[PDB]
Amino acid sequence: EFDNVELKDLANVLSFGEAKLGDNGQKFNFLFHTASSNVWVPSIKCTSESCESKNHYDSSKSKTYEKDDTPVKLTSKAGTISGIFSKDLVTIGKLSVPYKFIEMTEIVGFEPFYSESDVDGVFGLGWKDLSIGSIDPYIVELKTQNKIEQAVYSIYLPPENKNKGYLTIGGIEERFFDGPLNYEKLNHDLMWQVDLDVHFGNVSSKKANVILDSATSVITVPTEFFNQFVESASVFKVPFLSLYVTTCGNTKLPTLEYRSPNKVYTLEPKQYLEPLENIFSALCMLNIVPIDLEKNTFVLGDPFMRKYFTVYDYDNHTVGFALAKN
Amino acid sequence: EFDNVELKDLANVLSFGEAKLGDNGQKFNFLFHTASSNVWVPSIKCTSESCESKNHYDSSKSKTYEKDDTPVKLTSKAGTISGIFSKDLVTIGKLSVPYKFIEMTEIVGFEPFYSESDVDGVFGLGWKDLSIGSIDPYIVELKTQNKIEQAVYSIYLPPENKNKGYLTIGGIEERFFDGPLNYEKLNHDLMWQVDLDVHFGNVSSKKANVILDSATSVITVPTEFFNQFVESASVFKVPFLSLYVTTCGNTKLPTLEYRSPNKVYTLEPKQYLEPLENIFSALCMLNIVPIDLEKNTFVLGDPFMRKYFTVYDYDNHTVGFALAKN
Ligand SMILES: Cc1cccc(C)c1OCC(=O)N[C@@H](Cc1ccccc1)[C@H](O)C(=O)N1CSC(C)(C)[C@H]1C(=O)N[C@H]1c2ccccc2C[C@H]1O
Ligand SMILES: Cc1cccc(C)c1OCC(=O)N[C@@H](Cc1ccccc1)[C@H](O)C(=O)N1CSC(C)(C)[C@H]1C(=O)N[C@H]1c2ccccc2C[C@H]1O
Repeated sequence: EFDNVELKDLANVLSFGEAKLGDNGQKFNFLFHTASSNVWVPSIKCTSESCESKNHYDSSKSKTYEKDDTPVKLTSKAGTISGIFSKDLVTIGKLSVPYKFIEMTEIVGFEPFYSESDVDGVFGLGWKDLSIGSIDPYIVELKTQNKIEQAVYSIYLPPENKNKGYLTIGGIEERFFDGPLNYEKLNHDLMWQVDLDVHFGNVSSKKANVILDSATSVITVPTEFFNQFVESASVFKVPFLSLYVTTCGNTKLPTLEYRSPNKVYTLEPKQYLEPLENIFSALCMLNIVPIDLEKNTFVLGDPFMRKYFTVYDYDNHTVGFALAKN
Repeated sequence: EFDNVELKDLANVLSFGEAKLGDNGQKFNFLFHTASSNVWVPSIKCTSESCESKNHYDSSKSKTYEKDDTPVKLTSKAGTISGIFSKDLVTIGKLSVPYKFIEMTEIVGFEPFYSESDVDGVFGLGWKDLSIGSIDPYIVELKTQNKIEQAVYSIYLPPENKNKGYLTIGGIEERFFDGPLNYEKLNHDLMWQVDLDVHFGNVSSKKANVILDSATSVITVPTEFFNQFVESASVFKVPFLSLYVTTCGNTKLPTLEYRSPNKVYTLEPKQYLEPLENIFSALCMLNIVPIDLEKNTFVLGDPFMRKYFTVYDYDNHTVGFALAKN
């Protein structure tokens, strides 16, 4: 069949899994991130309080380590992180190829996400042009090395939450989905991003840049677009910190439509609302958030990926969509 | 009368206010923090993305600047921040005295709190032994310079939320409170901290170290203590991110008792629960959080300070409590 990796759930984002580095197979907990293109791991030299309880990579204990040592210093407001490049075996299931990754020397910030969960680093699965160092993506490298037949991968997330998810490499596994598998052309080879027309209420946006992101637990929508949606949709702002809140059985809330020239992709209130209560419960949390990334940009996260099984095809520069089984 | 400063509300913590540095009176938004003992401000040399939209301090533009230049580098997992000491005029209302503060050269992390709100830095109002540099507290310096009669200050927070609060320096303003003003001995001259016996349900902790902290929007309780409290109190854990949730009219939840050898300080469910709904609302958010600071340590934040007007007396090493008016 095809190679798997169980996706474990953490802060309501379902895309953490295990991969292994080195000839001695050091394990690491990773965020598999379709919206970035490098793999990051804590080095043994990392003297940051944050690295202290994570897994480290020791180049001196793997026979297949190749020195690189190009420095890197990624810095946002959120935190700073710096280290060096190394080449070694990177392994998922039966799949192994020398890959260049970043040994993290110093990491500050990204709290509390980082130190509190048990993720060690992130494993990007985006496009070459989005990487530091301009490095062919792992799956693409797997293909070049005649280890898999197609540079393709899929993410399955269970319609019924509680369960585990799967990242599959090198083929489409028929068991995960129902009906036909629709493809859409990428508008850029950066992130996995596609042109769609998006209608919410009577509020709509044509030729929107919509991005598939596993690291997101939520549905993203431009600020202007979100305000129109909520205004006269009987959704209520309240909080200490955002939300927002509505009735679970609210027959006012619309279906979310993402239309391509072939197929329309829909999200029912049932799939973008979250139960707040255990005693009750008529009361629900709206999984749609106002976020401005880039002129006209929507993010599809877990809520969407939990309905739709998604196929990421490096060979054809397309994204596949199907209704998820189980 | 006595010198004021309006407390502005930000992320449901009500203790942001304005003070001025230099002879040219450069304004800054400050977190007035009773649990720390330095004043921090963004320098003009700060090249961090985070400083970009804050107010800066320019020593070259104030006639009363005195060079110091002792370096500082405070570093947690949360973020890193580094700068140098300067002496200049620090002004709140009619009150002005040369004070040593920290010009921040570099600041990474503390996201998203910092860059998203409009606070520039923090103005500590704790005890000497808690500072970097071992520097007499601002109000204590104000006294030494014969600018105020007692090194004392008070924090008033409106019972009814929406309104503004006040930090008052050098006297007790009778209008803010009702009834008698009770004093408690500090157990240490570090933070404003006091020995009390704390009873929640039948769950209780004797000779607890309880800390007054304005920067906290919440009531803090040791983990073991919190678990006992919630177990069989019909409070429910649910979330993406904590909470917890209960009925607003829940006649099970106990009164919170903080007893000293003279006076018992109480918190009713009404004062430690927060409405989640606007349509409805029977449904409430519990403002008490499990946090382990130090063996037997409780934090009293806004929910408590909104009932009790609090006096901070440097001269007598005491904390005053009274039922807040208005
Ligand atoms: C943390 C880290 C460790 C090792 C190595 C790297 C590169 C790391 O990333 C630092 C960084 O610059 N991350 C970028 C994303 C990025 C990574 C790599 C290259 C380019 C960009 C961004 O600032 C960021 O944190 N984002 C962007 S969107 C997002 C809200 C999903 C979030 C995220 O990653 N995670 C979210 C999440 C996921 C699960 C649970 C909770 C949360 C909260 C939130 O933080
Ligand atoms: C932020 C900053 C800017 C400039 C300069 C300085 C010194 C700054 O302080 C960073 C720091 O080391 N803060 C220390 C306190 C401190 C300050 C100075 C010297 C020594 C210790 C502490 O660990 C801390 O962040 N705490 C203690 S408990 C807490 C969770 C309330 C939190 C806090 O402050 N704020 C919370 C809050 C409040 C409102 C809204 C959101 C949030 C999230 C959370 O961060």
